[PDB]
Amino acid sequence: MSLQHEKVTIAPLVLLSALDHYERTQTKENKRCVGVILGDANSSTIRVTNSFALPFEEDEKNSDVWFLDHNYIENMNEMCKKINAKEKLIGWYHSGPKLRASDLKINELFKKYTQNNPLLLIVDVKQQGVGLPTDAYVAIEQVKDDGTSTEKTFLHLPCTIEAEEAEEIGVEHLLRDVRDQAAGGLSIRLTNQLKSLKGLQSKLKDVVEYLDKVINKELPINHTILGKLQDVFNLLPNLGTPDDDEIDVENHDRINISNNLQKALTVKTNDELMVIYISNLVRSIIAFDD
Amino acid sequence: ASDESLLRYGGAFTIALAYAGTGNNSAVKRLLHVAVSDSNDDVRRAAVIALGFVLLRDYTTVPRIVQLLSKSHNAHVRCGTAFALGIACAGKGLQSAIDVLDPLTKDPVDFVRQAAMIALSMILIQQTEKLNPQV
Amino acid sequence: NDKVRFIKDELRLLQEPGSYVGEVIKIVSDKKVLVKVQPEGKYIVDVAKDINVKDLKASQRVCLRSDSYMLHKVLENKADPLVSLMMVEKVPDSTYDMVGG
Amino acid sequence: QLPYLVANVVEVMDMNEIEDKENSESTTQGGNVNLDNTAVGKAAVVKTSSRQTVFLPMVGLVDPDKLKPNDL
Amino acid sequence: QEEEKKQLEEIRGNPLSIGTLEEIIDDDHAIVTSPTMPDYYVSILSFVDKELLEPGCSVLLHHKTMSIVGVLQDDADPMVSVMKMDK
Amino acid sequence: TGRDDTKETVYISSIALLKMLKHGRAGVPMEVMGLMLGEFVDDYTVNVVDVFAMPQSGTGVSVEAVDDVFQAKMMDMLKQTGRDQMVVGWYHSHPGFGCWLSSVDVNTQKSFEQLNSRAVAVVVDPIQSVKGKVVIDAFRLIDTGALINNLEPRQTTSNTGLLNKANIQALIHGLNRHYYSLNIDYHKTAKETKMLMNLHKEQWQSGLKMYDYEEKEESNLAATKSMVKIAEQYSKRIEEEKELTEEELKTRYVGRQDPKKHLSETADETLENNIVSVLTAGVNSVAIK
Amino acid sequence: DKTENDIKALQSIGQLIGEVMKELSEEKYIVKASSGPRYIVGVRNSVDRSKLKKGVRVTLDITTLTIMRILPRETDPLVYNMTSFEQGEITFDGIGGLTEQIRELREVIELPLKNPEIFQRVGIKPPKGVLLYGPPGTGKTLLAKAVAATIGANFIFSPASGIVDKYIGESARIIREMFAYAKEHEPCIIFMDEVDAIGGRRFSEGTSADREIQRTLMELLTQMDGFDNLGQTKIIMATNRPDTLDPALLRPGRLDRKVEIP
Amino acid sequence: RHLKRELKRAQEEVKRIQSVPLVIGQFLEPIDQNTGIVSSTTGMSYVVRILSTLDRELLKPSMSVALHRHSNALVDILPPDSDSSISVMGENEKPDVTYADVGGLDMQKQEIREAVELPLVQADLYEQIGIDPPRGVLLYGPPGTGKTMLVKAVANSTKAAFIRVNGSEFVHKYLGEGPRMVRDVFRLARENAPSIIFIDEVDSIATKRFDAQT
Amino acid sequence: IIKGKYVINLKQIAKFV
Amino acid sequence: QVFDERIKFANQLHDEYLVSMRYPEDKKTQQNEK
Amino acid sequence: HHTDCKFIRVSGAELVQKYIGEGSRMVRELFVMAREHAPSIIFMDEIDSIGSTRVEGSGGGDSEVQRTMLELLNQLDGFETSKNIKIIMATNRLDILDPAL
Ligand SMILES: Nc1ncnc2c1ncn2[C@@H]1O[C@H](COP(=O)(O)OP(=O)(O)OP(=O)(O)O)[C@@H](O)[C@H]1O
Ligand SMILES: Nc1ncnc2c1ncn2[C@@H]1O[C@H](COP(=O)(O)OP(=O)(O)OP(=O)(O)O)[C@@H](O)[C@H]1O
Ligand SMILES: [Mg+2]
Ligand SMILES: [Mg+2]
Repeated sequence: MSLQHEKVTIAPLVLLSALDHYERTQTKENKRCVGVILGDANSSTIRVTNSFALPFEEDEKNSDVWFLDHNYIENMNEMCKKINAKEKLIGWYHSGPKLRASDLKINELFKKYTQNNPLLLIVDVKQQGVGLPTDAYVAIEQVKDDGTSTEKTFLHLPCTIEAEEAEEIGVEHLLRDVRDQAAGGLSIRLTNQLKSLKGLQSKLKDVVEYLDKVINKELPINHTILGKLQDVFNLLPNLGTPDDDEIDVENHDRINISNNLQKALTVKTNDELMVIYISNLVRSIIAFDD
Repeated sequence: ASDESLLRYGGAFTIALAYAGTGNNSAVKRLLHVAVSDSNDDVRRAAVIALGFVLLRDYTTVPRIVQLLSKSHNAHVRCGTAFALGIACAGKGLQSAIDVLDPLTKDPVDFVRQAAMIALSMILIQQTEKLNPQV
Repeated sequence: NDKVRFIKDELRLLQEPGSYVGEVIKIVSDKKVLVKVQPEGKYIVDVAKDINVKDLKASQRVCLRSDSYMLHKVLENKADPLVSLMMVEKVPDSTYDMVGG
Repeated sequence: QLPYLVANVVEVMDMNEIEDKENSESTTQGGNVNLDNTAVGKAAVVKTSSRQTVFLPMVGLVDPDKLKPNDL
Repeated sequence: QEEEKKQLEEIRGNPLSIGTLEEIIDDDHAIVTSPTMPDYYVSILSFVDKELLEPGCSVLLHHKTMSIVGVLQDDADPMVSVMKMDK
Repeated sequence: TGRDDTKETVYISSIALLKMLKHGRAGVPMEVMGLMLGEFVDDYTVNVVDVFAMPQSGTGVSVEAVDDVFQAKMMDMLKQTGRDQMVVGWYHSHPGFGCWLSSVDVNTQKSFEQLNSRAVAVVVDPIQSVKGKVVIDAFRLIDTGALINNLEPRQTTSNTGLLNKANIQALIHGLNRHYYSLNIDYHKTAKETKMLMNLHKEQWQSGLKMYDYEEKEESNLAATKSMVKIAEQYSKRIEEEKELTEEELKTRYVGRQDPKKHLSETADETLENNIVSVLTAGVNSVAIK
Repeated sequence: DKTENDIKALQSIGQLIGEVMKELSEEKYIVKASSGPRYIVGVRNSVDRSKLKKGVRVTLDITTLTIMRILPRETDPLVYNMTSFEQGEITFDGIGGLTEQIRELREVIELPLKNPEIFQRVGIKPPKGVLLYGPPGTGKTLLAKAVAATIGANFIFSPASGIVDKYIGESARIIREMFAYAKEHEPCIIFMDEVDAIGGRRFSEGTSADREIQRTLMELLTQMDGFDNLGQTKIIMATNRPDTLDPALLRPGRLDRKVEIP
Repeated sequence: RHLKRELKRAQEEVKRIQSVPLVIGQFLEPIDQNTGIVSSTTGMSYVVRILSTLDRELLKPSMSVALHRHSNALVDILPPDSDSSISVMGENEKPDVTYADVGGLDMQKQEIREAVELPLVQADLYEQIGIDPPRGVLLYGPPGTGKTMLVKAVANSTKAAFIRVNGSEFVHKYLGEGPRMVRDVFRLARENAPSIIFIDEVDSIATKRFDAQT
Repeated sequence: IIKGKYVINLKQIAKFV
Repeated sequence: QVFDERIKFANQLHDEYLVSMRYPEDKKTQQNEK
Repeated sequence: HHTDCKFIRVSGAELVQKYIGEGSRMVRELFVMAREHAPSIIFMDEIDSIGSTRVEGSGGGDSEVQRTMLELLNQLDGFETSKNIKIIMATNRLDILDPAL
């Protein structure tokens, strides 16, 4: 098993396919579609190219009770080679809104067939998230230095996408939106600028109330989270630094370029002002002549 | 509100008939905005045709309003323009109405040609050549 | 509107299926033309509406549209064989002032 | 089975056997742990009678000992 | 003229792809080598008179599967220009 | 009356489209193929819900390279997952050539037409789908006899369609002598839209994230210099621009590309670029501390 | 598994080799493919820009035309027959009586090879170039097999006329690429063997063949002397009569010592 | 505002056509501002559309140019720097010869600074005198003399750009390989003006007899 | 002739089984 | 502050270009000269 | 310049030829290019130093081609009415021409 990971890259196909398979098992209300996840690994970047359904039953009475049809998984993999002989198990997807604690026991079963720690890719079917509608975890077993026993736990990794160029234009072809969450002109990136700041608000809210929850409702004092929080402050500026004074000098510089650029545009349009007057001036004569 | 093009395509005409023959700015505003702003070609085409129906009564204002739309070189927009002028000036013809159709018989796209030819004959139904030299 | 909608018309122009440059060796008055295609072989092939065999003639470069090598238009520039001789040689003209004396 | 081009082998050059955490390639790539990033195994460049050359990860049924650097 | 040319153009192009007649075979076929470098073992439609064409003739091959559509008599070389008169 | 055949439009679900592209490009230039699972409802809608790939061969497409043994196993895999419906045809990918059926492909198609008459063949060009257009066209065999009787007009009855011919050359030969091509529409849901449009996790990380300010100074330097050269060129032009005939001025005093226009494009890009960048600096500096 | 390995290779596709001809921007490169024509291509992130230099072999994709990886230098199929020539090897003294010529040969070849440094004191241009000529049957070549074996340095070797092609300047490229290979290789001995028709003069009242001679000859002159001057790769030239050769192949300062073996 | 966002999508469309892959041709001559003739380096001539607001000042002279690989159209241009035969050797590398390691040929030493050294420092010297500057320099002689060496001496000495090509780097290998590489070396020199071109030998290129039989 | 396929040279120069 | 003022002056000059330029254009469509 | 002729400088060369590639078939076609681009001057300047055995061969191999030119010329005053294509020949001395010229 690879115990080295960094990122998860996801093909667009994977997400869409799990939503299709979800409605065709007709799953909802704690019955959640679970299929196998196919792709490349032994790589720090988990590259997920495809996904398929397995025959799976989820009991809603107990989620620690589940059905997985193990025999099917071997047969399906032989047909995966027929398509392309470089797709293997690298985990399993969940279709639910969020992480279950029965998902740790499920993850055990796919270890048997993987040369990499098994991936949990939550494909939402309500399409939440302010980035991608996918969350990503990989199960890691580690000692915890907080005085608590060895856990197997799902630790978060970033989500990214790797899309084939051939496929990507199909996304553009399908999509008739002119894009307001991706770069464009000034106004488009002006939305992108406000959108990012409003994203920071939402993310900043959740930390504050997690900290409240720890010392009154008694959620674990998790040192690893709070350590990254200490580094947020140390990497945070302080007023009266000559670096943040240099920002003032650097503001002057780019604004002045805008100031001259603005003048340049004003000149050019005043050439067209005079042109049109010369066009009206000739067309007085033509009218008068008729 | 429907994300379905076919439901929006009928929506244009639902305005056309609710507000038929009264020149209401609200009815007309929704149609003009959908027409320019949408990416589903059926819906846009429908919306312009709706304009002629709302403004049956004030048929004089129509060529000034819909000259804007014919200018756009999108095929379906142009096609919907043609019928709306057809509809508005059918009973009484206007010179300006006819002109906006004339470079639409010289557009190479044939869907635009079909509409424009029908529209012109809709305006000029039993009009003679000593009554309109363009006949 | 004019600025944005010529671009849409121009995509067709950019997504042409190829051309070629040919030169007309001769016509044949069957309403077809013998074209020695410049990189390629010889093909006798159909004319368009734009041109006709009495407006087509020997030693006139043509444009071909690679849908079947359909003769499209005349090409404004054509080769002159005399310029091959004189250019590759390279020889200016003089007046009688450079013989003076 | 037929048909299939017949070519000559430019060379056998060979990228390292895939058991590494860091690619499998003689010519090492950027990024930390690779195996099937753009790391592929044993390599043969063949030159064709279609007048080009191609770098492939070649079949492992046939050895780099059953490949000479001028074999048909 | 009108009904004869209907079925003349059926088996004619678009490209008419000149060949060089290497050798005839007497079964209504020949081996041509084209100026574009692939050989063809061509048929012969059999209205152009099967044996009226001989090595060194220039042949009209069809845009699809090659049949001798027809045969050109005369192909002006600059080498018989020297002999032939111009005045 | 007999049976009348009429227009259809092949609606390629968003899922189906990505799979054909993925499988087809990856296997190019070797021919790729696979079956289309879907359903026919209506009489104007072929709805392809999913595709899969059948194993590649170095004999490419063949009637016996279809392989029903593999089809049967695959069908049972969908059956156990509750996804089987009806195989609505086959697709195959020509490598870098156009969409047209090969002679061999006609006979591959003739087999599926027996099994279901509404079966299509969908010819894909993957090396041409890296434009801003994806090139895919669809065919469906029509009876040779029907074509003799002039029953190609029959296939366009009861709408004006979006009729257009995207490709000729081999295509229009095969249409004439075999098939009726179909236009292609795409189906997708409102869920699937959101999945497709989303392509970054850095959506909210792109107006707080910034580029190095040395790179910005280099950029302002580059931009201002470029427009300085274009201005000298413009100045040479606008010493006249006052004689009769615009076209004469454009040749003589170069208005080849119009240095007015050229300066406008360049001005506007760097001007817009700087307003975002200053705005990013000022947001972070004030808000964070 | 031996057949499982065959599936994973078969489902992969090939790649097309180029070399980096020229940087255009930083994410776009001009390559000259080995299929021939130059293209403009992009890059995978796995290749670093500063490992992309000009004359470095790259993969491209054959359906996307994008560099995935840097590839080792390409090398001729022909020069792999040439390192498989050293057979016919013999001892240090393997031509009797022409022993005096072996000693004279090693002065030029082996004494600067081990130490170029004894010539620094002396101050001369490093000894490069040898011509051997005699009446056939005196082991000009037998000596070459001895000085390949004894030194144990990288050795090549050339067939007579099997490095003459059917393409003019393709028969130049090959011999160009064995010199490059020989400069990457430590202390390489380069034997040109029985050059008598591949070293002719200007002629060209002959056939078109003599312009193949002439194209291929010009390549030698630039290599010997230009911004390549050899100090560790050595040239030995064997000929059967030394007035078959053009006088830029009889020019010392490309051929410092012209040794006769009688 | 819609027309403005519709501009961004149109320009976007055109950018996909611009982006790689591409093939490299050479621009011959215009016949319009939206039409030109291009020769590909696949050794074929095409009459091709000229994309909007691409150069038409530089484009009209012979110059490298970007063409689409599938569509075959003039979709981008390539500067007169890029698509080199080989880079400059007079501002990157420097020759291994100066005139402190030249001995004799003092008679030719007076002649080489007239031709090489005086037009680099100021080409205007000839013009203000009203004498034409010589064109090309032929160095000739029996092999060994130091002709080649002398080029290196004055190229290291003047310290302006140099180009090391030879006739075996214009040589044919593919179709349209050969004519193109000739054109490429002059366009490089002009951009990085001034510059010195050395083609080491023309004894293979120009031959007093051509068979012209093949 | 390979004893039991053949190696042909096309007139395209391209060699095949 | 100083740069802020200059920009607004430039923008107002655009506005004055807009009201003036297109106003006589309209009149030529209105009058007969075809 | 004054006659309005194309000044075609010929030098007995095969470099200007790259579509016939021998001067013994490039007389008739050379002539016919001059007739098209009439009026014209063929400046056949024989130097008689081309090659290195072709001036002990026949006293100039250029003079061999010149004899072809001049032999045509024996009927050129009547074919379509009146020489336009003057063959202006030139040589270093008139005594180093064979007496058949
Ligand atoms: N000097 C010699 N002593 C022993 N054997 C010799 C000698 N010369 C030649 N032979 C025998 O003849 C064989 C072939 O001769 P070889 O090719 O070495 O001669 P060469 O002098 O280089 O001739 P050429 O000038 O024609 O190439 C040797 O491999 C060897 O068996
Ligand atoms: N006249 C000279 N004085 C001093 N060194 C010289 C002289 N001529 C040539 N050399 C030396 O000879 C070597 C190679 O000279 P190079 O090949 O550059 O030119 P070349 O003599 O014109 O040769 P060729 O005409 O034979 O091709 C150099 O090391 C150079 O210094
Ligand atoms: Mg020997
Ligand atoms: Mg030299």
